[PDB]
Formats: sequence, C-alpha cells, structure tokens
Amino acid sequence: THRLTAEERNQAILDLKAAGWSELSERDAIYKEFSFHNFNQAFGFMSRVALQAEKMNHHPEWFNVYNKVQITLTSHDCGELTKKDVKLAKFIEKAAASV
Amino acid sequence: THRLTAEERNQAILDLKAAGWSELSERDAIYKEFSFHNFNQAFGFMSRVALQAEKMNHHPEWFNVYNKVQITLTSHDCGELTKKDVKLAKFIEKAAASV
Amino acid sequence: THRLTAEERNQAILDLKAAGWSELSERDAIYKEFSFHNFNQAFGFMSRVALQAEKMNHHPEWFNVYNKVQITLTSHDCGELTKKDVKLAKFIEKAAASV
Amino acid sequence: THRLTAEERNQAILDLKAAGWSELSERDAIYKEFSFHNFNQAFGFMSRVALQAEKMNHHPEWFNVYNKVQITLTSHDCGELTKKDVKLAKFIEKAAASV
Repeated sequence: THRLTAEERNQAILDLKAAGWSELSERDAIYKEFSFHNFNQAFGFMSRVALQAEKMNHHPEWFNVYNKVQITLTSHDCGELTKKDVKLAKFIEKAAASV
Repeated sequence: THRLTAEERNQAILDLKAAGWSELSERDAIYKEFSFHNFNQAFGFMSRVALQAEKMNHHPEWFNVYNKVQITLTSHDCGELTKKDVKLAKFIEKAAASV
Repeated sequence: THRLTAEERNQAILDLKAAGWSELSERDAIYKEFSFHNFNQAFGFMSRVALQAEKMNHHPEWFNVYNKVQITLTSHDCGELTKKDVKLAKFIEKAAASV
Repeated sequence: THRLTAEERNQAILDLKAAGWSELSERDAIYKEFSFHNFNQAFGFMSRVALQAEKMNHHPEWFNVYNKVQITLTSHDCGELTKKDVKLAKFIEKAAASV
C-alpha cells in the first residue's frame, strides 16, 4: 500500500517539519517555499522534480516566480497525505540541497 | 525603450485577448490558463518558456498542477505591462500551440 | 515480457523506417537525426523525452548541437532492440511532430 | 570583444585544465566528460546548462547516455575558443559541482 500507518505518518511529519515543511490546516497536504539565488537554479531544481514526478506518477502543485518555488504535496486521488508525498518531499529536499 | 505607447498597448491587448489572455483588474498584468493533455506536455511547454525567460531576462509568475499551467505576466521592475510581456506572451502562444 | 517476437520486430522496423529511423549495422539499435528550427525547440523536445525516459526507465543515447538531435535507441541490459525501444521511439515521434 | 588575448587564453587553459577540461588536438575546442549518479542528476544539470546557453546565445556540443554527459565547447562562427567558451565552461563547472 501507499497509505501511511499512524506511526509512519507521525514520523514523516516530524522529519518533514525538521526539513522546513508545514502542514496545511484545511487540506491533508504539506507545503514548503524554496528560495534559490536565481531562476537558473530554481528551474534546474524544477526540472529534477519533474523527472521524478514522472518516474513516480506523482505530481506537485507548485508556483514559481524567478528564484522562488512554492510546493504543495498531497495525493490527489486519495484526498490525503501518503507515502508518495513523503517520498517526493524527500527527493525534493535532495534536489534543493545540492543547489 | 521597452515601454508600450498607448497605440501599441491597445493593439497588444486586442491581440492577447484574441489569444485568450485577460487583464487583471488590480495589477497591470495579463493572465492565461493553459490546459494540456498531461504533465509531460505541460512541463515540456514550461521548459521552452524557461529557456525564453532566460534569453530575455523576463520571468513569468506561474502555477502548475499536472496538465494545467496558469501564467501571469508583468514587468516587475516597471510595475506595468511592457513590450517584454507582449513578446513573452507571443512566444508562449507559439510554444503552447505546437503542443 | 519486453522482448519482441519476430513478427513484432518486423512490424516495428517497418513502422520505424516509415518514420525515418534506420537500423545500425553493427549494433541491434535504431538511429534518427532530428532537425528543429532552433535550440529552444530542440531542448524543449529533449525535455519531453527525458521525462518519458524516467517514466519508462529507458534512456536514449543522444547528441545535440543547437537545433540538431541525434538519437540511438537500444536496450542496454538486453543487448538488443525491445518493446521499450519501440515505445520510446513512438513517443519521440509524437514529441518531435508537435514541434 | 569576445576574443581572448594570448594572456587570457593561456590563463583560461590553465584554469580549465585544473577543472578537468582538455584541449582537442584537431579543433580549437575544449572537452570534458561528466559522470553523475543517475540521469535525473545528469538531465537536471543539462537543463541548467541549456538555460545558460540561451541566456548567452552560446551552445554546447554534447552527448548524454544515462548519467554521462560529454561536452565540447568552441565558438562555431569564429572557428576558435573565445571568452564565451570560457564563461560557459565556468558556468558548467558550477552547475555540475552542486550536483
């Protein structure tokens, strides 16, 4: 299953909060704003995320202007946060951190 | 100059309205939602736009989820719509239309 | 299986030859050069192919300079042309044709 | 001018050799192979380079398969290595090093 147990969810939220993600209050979704130096960096980062979204069949809701990228993750068919969201968030952290 | 004359602005708005763009009421900006078949198409389109944004040093405000891309254009330093916005919009129409 | 039957291979080669691909003589691989108007188009095309490569876990050998993209497809683990190569080639044709 | 003085060329070659580039013997061009962990990384890197190529109007000759990217730089109109090649190489080093 892609569903999180209560234990897995608790742990995922701790880990994601440590990584700077927040939970939305009105949706079962997580959110984070990334700020790069420029658009070259931001769009290079988006390109990596896009590749992974297609590998996983799991897609972000995201906004960009120049160096800023705002990302909301949730599992659109399920209506809830799942292991797919946690995995994509962890990949996004890796893609962002390298620059 | 990148500034539009009154005549050039009037004509640009007519052309952009014909292309499905709208003017925002609260900002001097234009807006359009694009709907593709899938994310592969949407992100391929975004990649072309990103390339052009760097060629022009002129960047969109944009939101994507899966096949949908929402774009707002304005010239951030100027506070107004300029020839840069018109040129980028026309390029975006070309990139979208080819699929 | 991803392997082609003799019938499926014969048919795939006919279809791919009609689409402008050639068979290499020294490898069980197919090859085609694409020529676009510019790099914006060529790299937009590459971005779509890259997305699909990650969706499929199947990667091209490719060369680009400006508007030209040369692609060789074969299944690297198998040493032969497979259904993965045919599927990716058909996707590449779609991505190229739209511009 | 984009042309290198003899002093600037000597210094550029030293710096680029330190960065792992080589001079081709038969062309006035420089060459380097990059090896990433995977295609996600390699294509994210290519996307950054593509953006910069359009910003600069200066394009690589490059080959990719999975995690490997081979790049040859020269100024196609000039027939020689120029400041554009040095600048793009330095950008490529930055894009590669971050991962």
